[PDB]
Amino acid sequence: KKCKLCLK
Amino acid sequence: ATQGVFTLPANTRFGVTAFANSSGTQTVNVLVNNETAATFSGQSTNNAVIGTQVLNSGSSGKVQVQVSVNGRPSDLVSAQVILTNELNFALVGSEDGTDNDYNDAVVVINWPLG
Amino acid sequence: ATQGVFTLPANTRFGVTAFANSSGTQTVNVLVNNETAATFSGQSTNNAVIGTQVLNSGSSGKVQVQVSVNGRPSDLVSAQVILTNELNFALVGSEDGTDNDYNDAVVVINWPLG
Amino acid sequence: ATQGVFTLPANTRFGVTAFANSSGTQTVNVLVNNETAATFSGQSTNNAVIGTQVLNSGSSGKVQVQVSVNGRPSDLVSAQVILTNELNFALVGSEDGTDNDYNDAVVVINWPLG
Amino acid sequence: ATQGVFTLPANTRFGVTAFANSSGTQTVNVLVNNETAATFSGQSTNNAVIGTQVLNSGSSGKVQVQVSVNGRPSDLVSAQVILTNELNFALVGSEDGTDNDYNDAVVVINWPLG
Ligand SMILES: *C(=O)C[C@@H]1O[C@@H](C)[C@@H](O)[C@@H](O)[C@@H]1O
Ligand SMILES: [Ca+2]
Ligand SMILES: [Ca+2]
Ligand SMILES: [Ca+2]
Ligand SMILES: [Ca+2]
Ligand SMILES: [Ca+2]
Ligand SMILES: [Ca+2]
Ligand SMILES: [Ca+2]
Ligand SMILES: [Ca+2]
Repeated sequence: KKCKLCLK
Repeated sequence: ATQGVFTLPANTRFGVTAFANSSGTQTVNVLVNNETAATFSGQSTNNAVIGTQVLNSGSSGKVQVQVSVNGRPSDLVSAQVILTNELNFALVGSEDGTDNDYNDAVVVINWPLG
Repeated sequence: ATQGVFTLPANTRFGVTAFANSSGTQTVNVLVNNETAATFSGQSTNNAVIGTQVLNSGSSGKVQVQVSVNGRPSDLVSAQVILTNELNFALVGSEDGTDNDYNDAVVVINWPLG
Repeated sequence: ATQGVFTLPANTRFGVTAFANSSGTQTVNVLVNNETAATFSGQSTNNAVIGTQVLNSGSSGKVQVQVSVNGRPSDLVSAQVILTNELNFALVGSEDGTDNDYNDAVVVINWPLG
Repeated sequence: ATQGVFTLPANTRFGVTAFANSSGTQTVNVLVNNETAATFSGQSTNNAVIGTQVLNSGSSGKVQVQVSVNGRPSDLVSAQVILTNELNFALVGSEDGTDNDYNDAVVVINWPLG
C-alpha cells in the first residue's frame, strides 16, 4: 500500500 | 431526498434482482418493514445477476434497498414506474466511486408476480 | 403505438434479462439492427430468470424486444427511464392471455455497463 | 394495452394540464369515475397549454384521459412515474396522424397538491 | 446524485412549465448551456402554473432546472421518461421545507414540439 496497490 | 425506499401494496409478492458493474464487490441488502430480508453480493464489470429472489411485502409494504462496497454505503438514485396501470418497476442505481455512472449495483424490484 | 423498441447510443454494451410469470412457456427474442441477437425461453410462475445476456447496440443502436408464447405474439408495454441523466432502463412487460397483468414475460434492458 | 387510465388514491386532488403540438384542433377530456370532469380544446404547434385544472379523484380514484381531433380518437401512450416514493406523474401522449411524434396532445397529471 | 440536469438532443425546441404548491413564493431558473435562459416566479397552494415557455436546447443540449424560495435552494428530485421511443418528459420535484411532499415547485420539460 506504500506502492499504490490497494486493489478492489 | 430519500432514495431506494418504496411503498408496495401490502402482503404482495415481489421480485428483487441485483446487477453488478464495478471492480468493487457489491453488497445489496433488501429490507422489508425495516428488517433485512435478502442480501446479495458479487463482483462483475459485465452486469452479472449477483442475486434474485421473491419476497413478500408484508403488512406494511415498506421495502428499502441499501448498497455498500467494502463497508461504505453507496449513493443511491431511484424511481418507480407503472406501465398500463398494472405493471410496477421500482428501480435503483448506485455509485461507489467518482465516475458517477451509478451502475455499480443496479436493483430492479417488480410486481405483481404469478 | 409501437412498443418494445428502443434507440440506444450506438456501439454500446447493454444488459438484457428476462423474467417469467405465466403458465405458458415464454419466448423472448432480442433484435439488434433488425436481426435477432439473443433468444430466451423458459417457464415460471415465480419470476424466474429465463435469460440474461450482454449485447452490443451496434451501428444503429436500434434494439427491439419481441415476446411469443407457442407462436402467439404477446402484447407489449414499454418505457425508458433515465436516472441522474446517466443510468438507463428500457422496460418491457407482455401479456399472453386475458387477465391483463402484463408480467408474463418481463424484460429489463440496462446501460451503461462496466 | 389500455392506455390513458390511471388509478389514483381515492379522494385526492390532482392537477391535469394539456399541451397541443399539431395543426389539428385537439379536444382533451378528463373523466373521473367515468364522468367527464374537464374538457380543453385548442390548436397549437408551439406547445400551448390549452388547459390546466385541479380535480378530485373521488371515491373510485379512476382517472381517464381521452384525446380527439374533429371527433376521431387519437392513439394514446401513457405511463406513471413516482419520485422519492411521494411525487406522482401520470403522463399521456397522443397521435392524430401519420408522423408518430405522439406530442399532438400531451397530458400531465400530478399529485399530491398543496 | 446530481438532480435536475437533462441532456436533450442539441438544437431542439422544448417546453418547460412550472407549477407551485407551497406557501413560499417559488423561483424557477432554467439554464441552457450553463446560462440562465428562463426564470419563473409565483406563489400558489393549488398547482397554479407560474410559468410556461418554449426554449431551445442549444449546442450542448444541456438543460438544468434550479428552484429557490427566498434565496434558499430547494432539494430536487428528477427523472426522464420516454414513451414509444419518441415522446420525452424530464420531470422535477422540489422541497422547500420539512414535510417532504416535493411538490413545492413542480417542473415539466417535454419534447419534441410541433
Ligand atoms: C473502482 O475502480 C471504481 C469502480 O469500478 C470501475 C471499474 C467502474 O465500474 C466504476 O464505475 C466503479 O465506480
Ligand atoms: Ca461508478
Ligand atoms: Ca460502474
Ligand atoms: Ca397475463
Ligand atoms: Ca402472469
Ligand atoms: Ca403527430
Ligand atoms: Ca405533432
Ligand atoms: Ca413541501
Ligand atoms: Ca407543498
